[PDB]
Amino acid sequence: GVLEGAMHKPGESGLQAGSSTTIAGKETWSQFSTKMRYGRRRIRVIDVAAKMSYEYQ
Amino acid sequence: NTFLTSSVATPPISVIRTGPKWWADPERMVRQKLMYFTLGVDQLPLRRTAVIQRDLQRFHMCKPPPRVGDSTGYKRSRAAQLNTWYRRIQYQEYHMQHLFTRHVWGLLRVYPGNTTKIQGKADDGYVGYDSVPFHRYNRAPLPFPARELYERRK
Amino acid sequence: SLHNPGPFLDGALQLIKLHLAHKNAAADKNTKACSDIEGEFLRELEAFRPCFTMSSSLKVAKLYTKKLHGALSYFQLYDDPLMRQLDMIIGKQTMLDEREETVLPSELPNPPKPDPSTPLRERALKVPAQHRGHWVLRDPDIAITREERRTDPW
Amino acid sequence: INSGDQSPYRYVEERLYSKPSRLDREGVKVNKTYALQGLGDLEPLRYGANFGISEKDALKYETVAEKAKYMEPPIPYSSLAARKLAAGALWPAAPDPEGMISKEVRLLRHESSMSPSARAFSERVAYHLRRSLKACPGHIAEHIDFTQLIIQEVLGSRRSKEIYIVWFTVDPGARFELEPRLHQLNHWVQQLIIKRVKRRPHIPRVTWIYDGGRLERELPRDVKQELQSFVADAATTLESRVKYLKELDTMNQRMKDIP
Amino acid sequence: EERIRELMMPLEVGENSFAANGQATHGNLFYFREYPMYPGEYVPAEHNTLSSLRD
Amino acid sequence: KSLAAMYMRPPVTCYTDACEAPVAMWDGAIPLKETRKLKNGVPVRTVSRTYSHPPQLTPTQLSFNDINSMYCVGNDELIQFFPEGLGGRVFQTMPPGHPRGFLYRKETHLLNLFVDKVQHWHTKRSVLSSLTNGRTGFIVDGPTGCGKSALMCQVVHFARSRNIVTLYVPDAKVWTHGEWCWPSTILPGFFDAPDAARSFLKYFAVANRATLTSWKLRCTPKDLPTEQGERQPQNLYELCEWGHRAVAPASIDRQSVCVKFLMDELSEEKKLPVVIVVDGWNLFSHETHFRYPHPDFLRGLASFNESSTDIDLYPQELPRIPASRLSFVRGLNKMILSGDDPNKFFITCTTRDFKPFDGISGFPNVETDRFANSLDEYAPYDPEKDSHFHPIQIGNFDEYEYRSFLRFLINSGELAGLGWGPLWHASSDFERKLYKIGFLSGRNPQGVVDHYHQELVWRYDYQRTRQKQYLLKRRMEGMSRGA
Amino acid sequence: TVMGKPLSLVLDNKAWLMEMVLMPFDEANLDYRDFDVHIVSEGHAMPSIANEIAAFALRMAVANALVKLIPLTRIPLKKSGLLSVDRRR
Amino acid sequence: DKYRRVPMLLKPQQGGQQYFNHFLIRSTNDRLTQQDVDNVPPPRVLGGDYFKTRFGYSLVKNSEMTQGPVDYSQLDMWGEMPRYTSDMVFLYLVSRRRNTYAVAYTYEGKRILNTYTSTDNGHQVTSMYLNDLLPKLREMRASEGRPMGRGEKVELVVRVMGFYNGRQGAVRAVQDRANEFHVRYFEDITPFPLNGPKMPRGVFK
Amino acid sequence: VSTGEFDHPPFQFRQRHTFNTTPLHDANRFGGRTAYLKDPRTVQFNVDVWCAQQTLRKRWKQRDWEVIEIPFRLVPREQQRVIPELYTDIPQMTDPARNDFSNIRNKVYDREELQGVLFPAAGTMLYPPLQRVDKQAMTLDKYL
Amino acid sequence: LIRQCLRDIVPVIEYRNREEPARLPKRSQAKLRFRIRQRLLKFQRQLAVANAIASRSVLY
Amino acid sequence: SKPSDNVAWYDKGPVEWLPRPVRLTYDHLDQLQQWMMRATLDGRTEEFNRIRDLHREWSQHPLMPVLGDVEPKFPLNLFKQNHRAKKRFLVRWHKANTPANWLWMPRGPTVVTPLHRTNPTQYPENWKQMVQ
RNA sequence: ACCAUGAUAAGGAUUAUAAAUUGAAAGUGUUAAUAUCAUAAUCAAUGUAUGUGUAGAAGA
Ligand SMILES: Nc1nc2c(ncn2[C@@H]2O[C@H](COP(=O)(O)OP(=O)(O)OP(=O)(O)O)[C@@H](O)[C@H]2O)c(=O)[nH]1
Ligand SMILES: [Mg+2]
Repeated sequence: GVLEGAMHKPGESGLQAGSSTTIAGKETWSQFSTKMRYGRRRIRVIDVAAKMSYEYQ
Repeated sequence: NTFLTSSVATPPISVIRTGPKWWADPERMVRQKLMYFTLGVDQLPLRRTAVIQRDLQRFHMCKPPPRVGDSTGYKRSRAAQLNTWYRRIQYQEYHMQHLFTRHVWGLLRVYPGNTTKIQGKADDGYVGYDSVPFHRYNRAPLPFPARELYERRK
Repeated sequence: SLHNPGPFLDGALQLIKLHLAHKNAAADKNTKACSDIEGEFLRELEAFRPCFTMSSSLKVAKLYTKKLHGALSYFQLYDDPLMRQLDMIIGKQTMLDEREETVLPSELPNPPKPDPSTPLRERALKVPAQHRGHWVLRDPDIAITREERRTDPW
Repeated sequence: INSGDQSPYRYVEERLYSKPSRLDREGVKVNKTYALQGLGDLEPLRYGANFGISEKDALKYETVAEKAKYMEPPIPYSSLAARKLAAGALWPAAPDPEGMISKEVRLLRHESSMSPSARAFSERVAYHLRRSLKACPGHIAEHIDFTQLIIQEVLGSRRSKEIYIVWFTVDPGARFELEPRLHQLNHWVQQLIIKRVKRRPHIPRVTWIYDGGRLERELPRDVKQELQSFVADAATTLESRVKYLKELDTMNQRMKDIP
Repeated sequence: EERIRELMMPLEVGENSFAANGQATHGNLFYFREYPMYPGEYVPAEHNTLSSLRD
Repeated sequence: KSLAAMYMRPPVTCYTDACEAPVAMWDGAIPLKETRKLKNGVPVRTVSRTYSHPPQLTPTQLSFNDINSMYCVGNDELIQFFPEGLGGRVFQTMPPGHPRGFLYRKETHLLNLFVDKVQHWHTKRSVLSSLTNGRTGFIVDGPTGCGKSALMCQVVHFARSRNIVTLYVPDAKVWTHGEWCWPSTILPGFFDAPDAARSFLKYFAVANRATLTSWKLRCTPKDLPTEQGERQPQNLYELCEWGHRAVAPASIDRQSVCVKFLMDELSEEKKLPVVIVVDGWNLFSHETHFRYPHPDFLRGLASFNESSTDIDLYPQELPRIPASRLSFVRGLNKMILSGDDPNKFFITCTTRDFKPFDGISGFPNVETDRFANSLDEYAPYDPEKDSHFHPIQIGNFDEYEYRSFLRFLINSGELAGLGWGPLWHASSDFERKLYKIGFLSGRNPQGVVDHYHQELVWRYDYQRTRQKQYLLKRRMEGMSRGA
Repeated sequence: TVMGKPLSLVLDNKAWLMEMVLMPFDEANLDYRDFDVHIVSEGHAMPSIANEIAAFALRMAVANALVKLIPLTRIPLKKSGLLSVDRRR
Repeated sequence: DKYRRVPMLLKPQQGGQQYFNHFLIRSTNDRLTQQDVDNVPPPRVLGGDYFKTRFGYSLVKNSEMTQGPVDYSQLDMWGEMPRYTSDMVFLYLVSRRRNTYAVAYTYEGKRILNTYTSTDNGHQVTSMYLNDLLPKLREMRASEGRPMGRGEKVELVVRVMGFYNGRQGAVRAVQDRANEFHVRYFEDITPFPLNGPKMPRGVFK
Repeated sequence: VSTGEFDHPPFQFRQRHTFNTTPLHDANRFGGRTAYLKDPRTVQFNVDVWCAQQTLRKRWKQRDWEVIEIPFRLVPREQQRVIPELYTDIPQMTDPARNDFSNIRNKVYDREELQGVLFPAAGTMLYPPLQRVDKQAMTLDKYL
Repeated sequence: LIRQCLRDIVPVIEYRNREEPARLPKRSQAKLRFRIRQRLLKFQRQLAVANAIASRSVLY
Repeated sequence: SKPSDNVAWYDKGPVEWLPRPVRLTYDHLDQLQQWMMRATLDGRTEEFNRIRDLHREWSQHPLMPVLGDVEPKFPLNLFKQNHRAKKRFLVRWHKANTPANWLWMPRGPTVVTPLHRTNPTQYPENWKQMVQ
C-alpha cells in the first residue's frame, strides 16, 4: 500500500514525519516508542537556591 | 498577494466538506473559471466539480430512506463507489487550483505566503518576515530582507 | 520477508578486502601498514560478529563461510568464537520410473525431460514418474521440497 | 409506529412474530409485549382467525411430541386466506438470484480475525481446492478457462459454518466468463471437503468472493483492541463498568437472600 | 441543434455523465407526470375515444 | 449517436479555422449534421458541423449587410495592428488559442465609413465637416461596459488596416493615473509620465514603422544628444526610436524631448490624415491624481527643528495637477483648439470604470473585489460640456446584437474547446441561456460577458433534468414494447 | 427594481441570486419582459442583501404577486414550491 | 431532525413544470408519426498477396512440389491439438504460496536457461528471466543457423501452473515485453490429480 | 448599496491563517489600520469612525462644484424662489410647471454661465463661451 | 497497553472504595429450573468475578 | 522550533503537499490579463505551451473506482468522540496520500487522451503548417 | 436546627391508505440507586519529547 509514512528514520523527529520512502535505514514506530520510553528516564535538576526552606520562611 | 503570514494546512477532505460555504462558493468558482479561461485551457475538472455540487446541493435536505437490507450489498457498494468517484474528481480539481494559482503567481512575480513552494522559484518553503526568526522546517536563519524570488525591474 | 543482506555483505566484504590488503602489505614489506590493517581487522571483526550470528541461518551466509575462515586462519586467530562457529557450520556442511513412457497433452510436442544425470535439489522429494504433475515439476530446481509440500500441492 | 431504544424493523418483528404477541392475539393477558391491532388483511395468515391453530389451546401440551399426538388438524381455508390468495400472497415473491454472483462485501476478514480452528480448516481447504480444481466434473471443466483463474485464499467463519473462497482472474475481462461456472462447483467443493479433510468443525456452506486486489482487509485483532483502549473515553467506560459491577453484586445479594 | 442533441443526449453514468442527484443514495426523488393537470395543461382527446362515444 | 469518427476536419485557411479543437471536446456541444450527396453514387455521407466560426474579414471587406454580425481578426493581424494592446476589457474574450471576434454594429459601420473618407479627406473635406458639424472629431459616451473601448479598438483596426497614421492611447489612466509623475525637462511648468511615454513611443514606432520611416522630420534640432555608435535620427521613426530606446535613467530625460518634438512635428504636418484615438478622454480632460510637490522639497532645508516644517508630521492635499499641464496632453490640446489644422481627427471615447459609491461605503475585502483596479474618480462627466468633440451616445445591445454576440461567445468557446464540451448536457439549451442571460445582463455587453462566465453557477435550471427524465422514460417504454 | 435600484445592482451582479427572482416567471411559462415589478423591503434594513436568504424572500414575494395577478399561475408555482414558506431562524 | 422545518415541497424542490405539457404533446405527436410510418462476421479477404502482407505469414504453401505421393495418409496422434512449429519457445511459469519459478524450453525439450527465483515476486522473476533469455535465444539461434532478422519477435508458448497470485504478475510481465516476445498460446498445466503418493497429515487432519 | 464590510469580526476564539479564515486584526481587513488594535463596543466604534471617514472622502471627491453665495437679483428664475432648509420640507422639485422634476437642492450651474454676474469687473471672457452641439443637424449619428 | 490495564483495573478499585455497598458480616417446574441453570451457567465467570471482588479473594 | 505535523513535503509534485492556503484575487486576474495580452502581442508561446502541458498532465478524468475500493481506507468509526485523534489521523492520511501517489488519476506518457492536444505543434499558433 | 424534601438515570403503547396545505405532529403513559439539619435563645463573612480538560461552536 502507501509506504510514504510507514517507517521512522532515526534522524528526523517523531512528529516531523519523514517523506523518505526507503526501508533500510528505518526503524518501526513501535521501536521508536520503545526507544523514547528508554530514553526519557531523567529528571530535570531541582533548583536549590531558587526557593527557600519552609523552616526559613 | 497580501496574505504573507505563516499558515495552517488543511486536509482536502475537510476542505471539501464545506461545499457551498467555501469550497464550492459560487463566486470563488467563477473567478477560478476566469483564471483558467484567461490562461486559455478548458475548465473540465472545474465543471465536473460544479455539476457535482449543484446536484448535491439540490438534495442536501432530503433524508435517505431506512434501507431494508440486501445481503448482496451491491446497492451500498455502488453508492459508496459513486461517492468516492465524486470525491476523487473534487480532489483533482482541488489540486489543479493550487497548481495553477502557484504557476500564475510565479508568472506575475507575486510573493506567496510563508512556507509556500513555487515550482520554478522556490522549491523549498519560502519564508519572509515570519514570527519565528528561522526556517520553520529547515532550522536555518532567514536573511534580512526576505529573499527576492524575482528580478527588480517592473 | 523484508530482510536485507545489505549490511551483512557490507561488513563481510570489508573483512575480505582487509584480508587481501594484508597479503599485499606484507609483500610490499610495509610493517606499519600491515600492523594498521591488522588492528582495523580486529576492530571490524568485533563489530561484525553480531551481524554474523543474526544472519548465520541465511543463504547468503552459507557461501562466504569458507572464505571468511581462510581470512581468520591467515590472521592466525584460532580461539575466536566466530572461528569456532565457522568450524561448526562447516562441520555440519561436510556431512521410480514408469512402466511405459507416456506423454500428457499438456507436454505435447516433446516433454521437457530433466535428464536423470543431473541431481535434484538437496531438500526435495523424488516422486514416481507416473504421479508427476508435469515434467517441469520434476525439473531439478523446481522439485517440491518437504516443507513446500506441507504448504502447496504442486 | 413508535420505536424507542430499538429499530422499527425489529420492533415490528417482535410485535408480529413472537410468543407474547401470539398469546395476546389469541387473547391471553400479557403486558410487556403487545401485538399490533387492526391490521385488516395485512396480519400474517398464520395468526388470522379461523386459520392455523390456537396457541392458547397449544399451551396445554408440555412437549412437541404430545402436541403432535393430540393436536387436531388446522382449518385449511379462511376469509383472510381467500384475501391472500386473491392478492397472490400465499408465497413470497422470488428475490434476485444470489447463487450465481460473487459477494460484494464491505471488508475482507483478516488472517488474525479468525479462530485457530477455522484458520486450520481454511488452509486445508485451500490446499485441496488448489490441488483438485482441475478434477472437477467434466461438463463444467469443458467450459472453465483455467488459464485465467486465481484463488488468493479461503477465509471462512469461526467454527467454519461458512467458507469464503477469495478468487479473481489474471485479466479482469474473464470474471464474467468464469463466475457462473465457478458457482456451479459449490457442491463439488462441499463433496471435496467431505472426502478429503477429516478434522472439520462441520461441513460448511461455500461462497465465492471476487477480489482482484480491490477489497481491503481488516485491522489485526490486537491492533484494533489497542486502538480502542487508546482512544476510548475513560470516564464513560469507568462509569459503565462500575455500574456493571454494582448490578452484578446486587444480583449476587439477591441470590444469597433467597434462602 | 436541439433536435440533434436530443439523440446525442447521454442517459447512463459514464465519462462526464454521472448521477450526482442522489439517485444512488435516495433514489427517484423527482416526480414526472404523463397526464395534463386539468386547469393548467391541455392535450386533445384521442379520436378513437371520440368516435366510440359518438357512435 | 457517434458521428464523430465519421467527421473529417475541414481545410485550415485562417487562424480562426486553426482555433478548432479535437472532436472529442465539442462532440455534442456542436452537434454534427450529415448531408447525403449523389456524387459518383446515389448514397454519400458528409458529416459536418452545424455551426462554423464567424468569417475572418478585413475592414475593407466588411459591408453594410454585415451590421449586427460577428467577424474575426487573425492573430497575426492583431499583433500587427495592436502593439500597444487593447485598452479596457476588450482582450478579456481573446485568450491564447481563442478566435479574436468583433461585432459590427451600426456605429461601427458609421466609423468605418468615416475612416474610409479620412483615408482621402482632402477631397471629402466638406463631407467630413458636415459629419462632425465642424468639430475636430468625435467622442463616444455611454454607460459602463457599453462597448466604447471595443469601438475604439475597431476604429484603430480600421485605420491601421487602411494604412493611416494612428495615435492609439489605450487606458488613458496609464498616462493620467500613472505610477509616478516627473516635471518636464524642457517645458517649464509641465509634467511627464516617463514610463507611459516610453511605452507609447515604442508601440507607436513599431505600429507605424512604414509611414514613420518614410517620414521626414521638419522642425527638429539635429544636434540631439546621442551616445557612441547610434546614428542621429533623420525620420520620425528614428526619432521615436532614439526617444524610447535608451538605458535608464537616461531614458527619463530623453523621452520628454522626444515627445515634445514629436508633438511639435505632428502639429506642423498638414498633409497626411492622422487619426488620434484615446480610451477615456475624460481623464485627459479633467485631472490627474498626482499633486504638486510641497514647496519645502524644492526650497531646501538645513535642519528639521529649525524651520518647524510639518512635511513628515502631517500629510496635506496640494491642488491636483490638471491633465492640461502634461506635455502629451499639451500637444493634443494645441492641435485640437488651434484651428487651421483640418488634418487630425480625434475619435476618442470616455470611460466609466470608476469604483462604485451609492451613499455609504465600508472597506472592500481584498480577495472579493471586482473593482480592485477601478479608478478613484467619483465626479460626474458630461461629454458635451467637458470636451470640444461631437458626442456619440451608445446604449446596451438590442436583441439582434445581443443574440449574435452570445451565439458567437458560447458556440465559439465550445468549438475552441474552452466551454462545457463533453458536459454540454449539464447546461440548458441556447434559447434558455439567451433568455436568462438577457434577463441577468439587461443586454449590457460587459454584463453579458460576466454572466456568460457565471453560467457555470446556475442552479435553478431544471430543463436538462426534465429532458433526461423524459428521454429515459421514452427509451424504457420503447424497450418494453420491443420485448 | 428592488428598493429603487436595478436588480443587477441590488444583488451585486450575482447570477445565482437573480435566477431565483426569475424562477417564478419560468415556472409559470411566462415572459419576464411582459411584466415590470418593484420589491419593497420591510425587514431589517442592511447595506447589502446579496445573500441566498434575501433572494429566497424576493422569489417568494414575486411568486405571490404573480399568483394574485393571474390565478392560474398558482398551479405550477405551488408545485415548484415557490409558495411554501421556510421556518428557519 | 435538522431540516424538519422546511416544507415537503422544498425537500426535493421540484422544478421545470413548464415542460410537462410540451412533453405530453410531443409524445402524442410522435405516436401519430409512428402510426403513420407503420401505415458479426469478420472482414473479407480476397488476395493471396494481400493476406500475406496483412498477416505476416503466406497462406499458399509455395514450397517444393512433393506430388505423386501415397494415396492414403496417416493422422497425427493428437489431431485436435495446437500446431507447435519448430521455432516456438515454451516457457513454464510455476507459482506457489511463497515462490515462483520460470523456465524456458526448446521445441525439442532442451532447457535454454536455468530456473529463476507473491505477485511482485512472479513479475520480477519473469522479467529477469525474459531479459536474460533474449540473449541466450540470440546465441542459440545463431549457433543453429538462424539469424534474428531486424524486428523479428520470438514466437512464444506460455504455460502457467498454480492457482496462486504470482500468475497474474508473471503474465503481466510477459505481456509487458510484447514487442520482443509474441505470445501465441497461453495455457495452463495444473495437473489432474490421481491416486498419487501419500500426503502430509497437516493437509488431512 | 455597499458591498464593503461595516462590522468588525467577532472574537469567540483565537483564529489561525487557514483556507477559509484569517487571523483577527491582520493587515488586510480595514486597509491595515487594525494595527491600532479589546472591547467589541469601542472597537466597533473605531471601525464606524473609519467607515464614516471613507464615506466622507468619497462624498467629497464626488463633489465637483462650489457654493459661491450669489445675491438674489443675479440668480436664475428657478432659484429666485424660497428654498426651505435641508430636512425641513418635502424634497423640492425645481419646477413642475416646466416639466423639470428634479431636486432643486442638487442643481449645479456651469461656471461658464454666470460670468455675467461673477467677475463683473473683468471685461474679457476669462472662460471662453461654452460650445454647444447642434441637435438639429445631420451628423454621423443621425445618418443611420 | 498502560491505558488498557488502567482501564481494566481502575473500575474494580474505584467500586471497592467509593461504590462498594454496605455489608452485614413437575416437568414445567423442572424446565424452569433448567432455564435458570442455563442463564447462570452462561454467566458463571463474571458472577464469580463479582463475588470474588466482594469477598476480596483475587490475586492481583 | 517546536516540531509539528505541518510538514510541507516539498520533495514531490509542483505543489507542497498539505498545501498552504492559496487565495486568488481579481487584481491577480487583471495582472494575468495584462501579462497574457503582452505575451500574445510579443508572440512568446513557450509559457503557453508549458501551461497547456501542465493542464494536460493534471486535468484528466479520474478513473471510476471499482466496487469495494472505498475512499477512507480506514474505518473512522473507532474515533468515537475523539475528534482531535480523528483530525490528526486525517491530516496524516491525506499527507501520506500524495498527488504523485494518486493512482486513480491517469497521468503519464502511457495515457491516451483524445480530448486535449498532446504535441505543442497542433495549436493555432502554428496554423500556416496546417495549410496544404 | 439532624422530619418523612428531592434531584439521577431507567418502561412504554397511539396516529398518514392524503398529493391538498405557509405547514401533512403531538398528545399520551414506568424501576432502581442517591439524597432529605429547621418551634430553636444571639453576635458583623546526536539521539528527542503527542493530555484529559476548558472557552466559541454483531437483536447468542
Ligand atoms: N467583441 C466585441 N466585444 C464587445 C463589443 N461591445 C462590447 N463588448 C464587450 O464589452 C466589454 C467591455 O468593453 P467596453 O464595453 O468597450 O467598455 P467601455 O465601453 O470602455 O465602458 P467602461 O468599462 O465603463 O470603460 C469587453 O470585454 C467586450 O468583450 C463589441 O462590439 N465586440
Ligand atoms: Mg473601457
